[PDB]
Amino acid sequence: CSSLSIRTTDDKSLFARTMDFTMEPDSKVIIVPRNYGIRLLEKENVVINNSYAFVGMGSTDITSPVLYDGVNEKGLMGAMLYYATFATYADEPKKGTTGINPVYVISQVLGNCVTVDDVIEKLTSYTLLNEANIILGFAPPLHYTFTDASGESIVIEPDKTGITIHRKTIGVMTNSPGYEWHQTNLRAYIGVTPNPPQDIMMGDLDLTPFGQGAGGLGLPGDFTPSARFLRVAYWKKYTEKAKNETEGVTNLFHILSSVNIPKGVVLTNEGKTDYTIYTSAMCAQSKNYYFKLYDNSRISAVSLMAENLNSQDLITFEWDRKQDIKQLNQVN
Amino acid sequence: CSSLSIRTTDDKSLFARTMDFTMEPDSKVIIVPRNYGIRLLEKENVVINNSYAFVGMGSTDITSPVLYDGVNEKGLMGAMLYYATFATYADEPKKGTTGINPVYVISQVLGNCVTVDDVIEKLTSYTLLNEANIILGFAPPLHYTFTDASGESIVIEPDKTGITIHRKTIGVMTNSPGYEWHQTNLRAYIGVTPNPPQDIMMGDLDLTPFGQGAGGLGLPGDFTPSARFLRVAYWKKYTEKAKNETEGVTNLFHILSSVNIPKGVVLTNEGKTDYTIYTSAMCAQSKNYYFKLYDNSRISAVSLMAENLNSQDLITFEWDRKQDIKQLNQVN
Amino acid sequence: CSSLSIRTTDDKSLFARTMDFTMEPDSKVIIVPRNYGIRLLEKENVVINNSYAFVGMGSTDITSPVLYDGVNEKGLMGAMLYYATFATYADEPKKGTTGINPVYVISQVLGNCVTVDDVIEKLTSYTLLNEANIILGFAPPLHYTFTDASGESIVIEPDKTGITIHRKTIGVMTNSPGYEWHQTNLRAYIGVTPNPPQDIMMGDLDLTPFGQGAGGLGLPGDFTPSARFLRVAYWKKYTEKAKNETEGVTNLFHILSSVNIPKGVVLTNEGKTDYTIYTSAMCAQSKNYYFKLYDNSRISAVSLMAENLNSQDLITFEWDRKQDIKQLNQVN
Amino acid sequence: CSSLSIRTTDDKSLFARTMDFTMEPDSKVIIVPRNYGIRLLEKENVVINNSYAFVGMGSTDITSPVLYDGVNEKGLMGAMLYYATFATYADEPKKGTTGINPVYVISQVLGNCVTVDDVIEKLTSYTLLNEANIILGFAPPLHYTFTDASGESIVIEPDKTGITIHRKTIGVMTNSPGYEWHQTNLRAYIGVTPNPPQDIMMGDLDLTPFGQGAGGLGLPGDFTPSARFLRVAYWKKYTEKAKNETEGVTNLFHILSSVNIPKGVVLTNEGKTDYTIYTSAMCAQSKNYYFKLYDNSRISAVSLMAENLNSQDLITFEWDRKQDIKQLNQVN
Repeated sequence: CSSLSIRTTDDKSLFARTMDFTMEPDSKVIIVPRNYGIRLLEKENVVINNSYAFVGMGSTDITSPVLYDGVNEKGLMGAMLYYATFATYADEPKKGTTGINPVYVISQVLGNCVTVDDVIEKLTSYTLLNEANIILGFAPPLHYTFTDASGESIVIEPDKTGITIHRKTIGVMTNSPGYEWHQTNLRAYIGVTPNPPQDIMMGDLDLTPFGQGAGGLGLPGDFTPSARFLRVAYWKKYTEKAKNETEGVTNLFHILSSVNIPKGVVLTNEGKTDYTIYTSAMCAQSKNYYFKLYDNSRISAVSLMAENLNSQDLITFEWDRKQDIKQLNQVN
Repeated sequence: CSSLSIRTTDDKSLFARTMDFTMEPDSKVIIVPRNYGIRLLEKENVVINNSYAFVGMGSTDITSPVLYDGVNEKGLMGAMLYYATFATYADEPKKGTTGINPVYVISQVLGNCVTVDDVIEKLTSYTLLNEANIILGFAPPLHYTFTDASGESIVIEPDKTGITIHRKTIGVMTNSPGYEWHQTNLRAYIGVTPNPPQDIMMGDLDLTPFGQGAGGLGLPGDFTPSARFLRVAYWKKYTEKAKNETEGVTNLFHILSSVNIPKGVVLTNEGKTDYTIYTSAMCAQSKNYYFKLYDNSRISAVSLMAENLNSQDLITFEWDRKQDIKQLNQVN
Repeated sequence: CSSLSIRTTDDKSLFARTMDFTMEPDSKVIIVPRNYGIRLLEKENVVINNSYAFVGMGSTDITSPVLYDGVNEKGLMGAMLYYATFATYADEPKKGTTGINPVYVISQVLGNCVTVDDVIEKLTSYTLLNEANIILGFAPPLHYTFTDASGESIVIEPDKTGITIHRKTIGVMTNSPGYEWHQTNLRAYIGVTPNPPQDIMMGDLDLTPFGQGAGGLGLPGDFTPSARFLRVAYWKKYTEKAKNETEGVTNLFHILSSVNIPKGVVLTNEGKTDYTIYTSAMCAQSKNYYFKLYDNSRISAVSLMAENLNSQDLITFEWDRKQDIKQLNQVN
Repeated sequence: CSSLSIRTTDDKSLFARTMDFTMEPDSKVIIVPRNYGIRLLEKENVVINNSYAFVGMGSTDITSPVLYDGVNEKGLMGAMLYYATFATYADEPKKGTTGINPVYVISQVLGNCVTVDDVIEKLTSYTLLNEANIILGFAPPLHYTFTDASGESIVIEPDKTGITIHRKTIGVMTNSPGYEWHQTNLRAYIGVTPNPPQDIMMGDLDLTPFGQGAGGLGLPGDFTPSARFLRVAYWKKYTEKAKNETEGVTNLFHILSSVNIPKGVVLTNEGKTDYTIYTSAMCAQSKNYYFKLYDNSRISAVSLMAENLNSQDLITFEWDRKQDIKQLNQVN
């Protein structure tokens, strides 16, 4: 998975992510209403009451709705992404803290926080535990990112020595390794720019580029997390600034198209295909949720505020998994 | 520009291209009917009457429609891509050849040829002339690619020494340098694969990948013509086979997404942005023309056979430069 | 700079390093004898009594003999390499410690310790000071590395958090950034091997590598600290094992030939050229010290055990800076 | 194998090469005197009288001496390098020409030619043939390079379509593919320079290089024919100009250290180690022949003009394959 957040020229904040995985667990956009209540653990029945409503992609087939990403009624946006070989969860809660399943952190944070400071507060009172789940069969190695309505972004990583928190980040996150490693890794590639190198001479040979794009020499094109991070990071820097929210979604999807994995190009050791199942964006100010699927290139939008936020039911919207082609003339 | 041709399990031939440029000329999807008549040169008041009807993206700013790509009523597909520093044209035609403006090649070929052999046979009796056009002010350096209903692709490059013909290519083409150069360059990247490398040990240290995608280490991520040829070539080899026409349109666009350029990340040395204006796809068997725009991610389709192929005028369809978002709710 | 330890088949531990710099400080191979006495600070006359004698490369033109690297009578070797932008020093000594000019660390350590555990313990009671020197005009940002005769290497880093020590490393060290970052960076390159990739097909094309060596696709070839690290680490792993001390030295120099910088290929921001001034090697069990210059590819050896270790004078050998070519038949 | 020529400030022409192979056949430096007689075919008994005397590395196992590289008394210098999967030979001589074994091309040219234009004329009356030889069992795939005293370089390549000659090349050559593929490949790596990239900001982050040598970002480090060509071509352009012959030799061996292959790091698909057996250098004006070996870092020189060039027998020098270490203190 890959993600970033941009800030538009009309002071809107947006967050976007791609979901790469080897299977498609039953998913849909979930609107969770105020006061529905999210569990902390699958084996413990304590349920926290959520103050805020929120919208995002998630699963509704374990006790509480698990969200993969989403936006608040207060503008907090967040996502949980893979963090293989680095995520380490405790076996029993730390003293004075309550246990929490890694899969419920986005739901809980989105339901009760407004700010990145608040997120820092809340996770400080919990202990990510090694509790499994029936949708996967185990507690997945995760790391999380949040961006409030102001634009500030944080990265929370469950490291071996504990919860590591990164503040005022560049607003880019993919998978392992840790955030500090990738941020340092940026320094190796500051030569990657949009501008062409100067033509040089070898003897009497005048050497010139083949076309355009030669300033990018050095950028890796593979789909590892390190290469995905650099491409999102450098294309975030140099892509034109969005002037409004719809441009923001457009530009964000254009940036994530460089890290979009077609089916068949990346296989795991188990021989399974890891591909970009869906791509989504969200705007803090408007609280609109946008998504496109591997099979459908047309963007769909759901508005949080338009629903009844005191509903007693989860409001869900189904994936339209057909290429939504516009026929200009009665096409076969 | 990036382009490739794919074959479905359905026995369908599809061709797709990205249009990368620094300016957007007024372009539309044009249906030119039979016996419409296409010029050879802008200076000569002579038109050649065309036997076949065809659909594609082009311009109507000069005397005859200039098509950038398209499909004819017999299933021949083709496109003109940039070939900077290599395209070489003449001032006067070679004896026994007629002169042709480089910008009219697709229009003339689509209107009168059925097969890749006809293309080769017909281009042989012309000399690409140095005639400028009102739209850009000079004769663009171009190379051409064609794919017929059998799925055979050729490449035509107006080189220094003359027109070079490449029969039976791998169905991939970008920009300079010559096709043969790119085909040889493929051999250096043979180890770019979907599968992950085996873990290795260094002393007492276990070295394992950071996540997935490690098999592709070595592939370039810049937007030079040579890097883009590689990404389209290798992702074409490893993307799952398309089962039918619509899945083929979808896979083509996924492959081409890795060579999609966002506004700003590539600049000419005069500071102009070179981005992907549109992405198009065509099917030889159904004669459907599909496209999506920089600003609109939803695919639009035009059917060539639904129109009156004997019509006396051009049938044109205009661009919808607005993100065609589906509201699942009342979204703002 | 670049360094690496290695272990022979005859149970020997050798160490080697390169010295890359923009200028040549008057240097020679200084032997320092038992109880000679080394300062700690330049603006402070306290001298500690070395109990051991050691050889290495160094300068003499400040109060005590500053050693760049070297071995001793107990088999301890180590080197000081650059660490730009990370190296942080204190202004006054941590209460319980004593100030030491960064440049005297090897001298001090080399004269008094026998093991990597000893070196930690010794360093434990010190506080690297910001005391400049007359040779450069400031205190160089540095990081240190030691290998004992057992074969264990350790990296010592004056980090902003404070001294960071890495025990049992892979025996590779280069410049910035920290040791952990480079060690993590190695996991992204595990596919870089000696073996060739399998041939593949694209359509009808058979694609074979051009010649040998296609297994290393992905390894960078630039002279940055990150790339030199990988090249040395991977080449250290796959280079055949040394059967003896002199086969060890030869192998060490073959590995460092991939990180050897000719004059002029690397320029600093000021305009100075950064090249490999010299390349040294050492054996812990024989205490032999080998080296070659940028202008002399012949290796010169110097034994510590032939010299009178109890002298009260610095036994120094000078550089033969002329290409030592062996004529087989007599001319110029 | 990697090769290059260089001009000094002294007005001298030097040529150097690495010999990369999987076995070391019995090899020695050989002087072949005037009028000695060299065969064309190993099976046919026509010998050609050589007008000139020449030195170089080679073998005496088959009938005439076979030279891998060398310099003649008129300053012509040259070498035969591997051209796997491209070199195509004939079974029968084209009419009007004589058949010549591919392994005798250096000896025949050095013995009878002065100028690069002479070489071209000579070669026009021969037809390279598919005759094997006893040391290998088959005719090795090969391509050739020559530089005369004036410093003009040429590349000769026996391609499927006929003998391809390249005039006034950049004076760099390795293995496959063909010279024009490599020359065009240079244009993709034009941004590889000695200078560092400008620092950048990513939001609040100040992004800066780790150390030096960041301007080389994008240059490969593997030992394939194409990467070796890039490093030699680019390090040749930026390395300081050689002032005299001794600098020339030193400079040539520094450049070739970036393409020097330690044993074990490159394996063939048959498990054989491919490494750099010897590195040689030559000067057209002085006619000195210099070389170093895998196991011997010291340069040995042989002077052609210090011998009786009218001698009736070959004059040969054996490799001293012992590390020639200069003991400075009666070391062990």
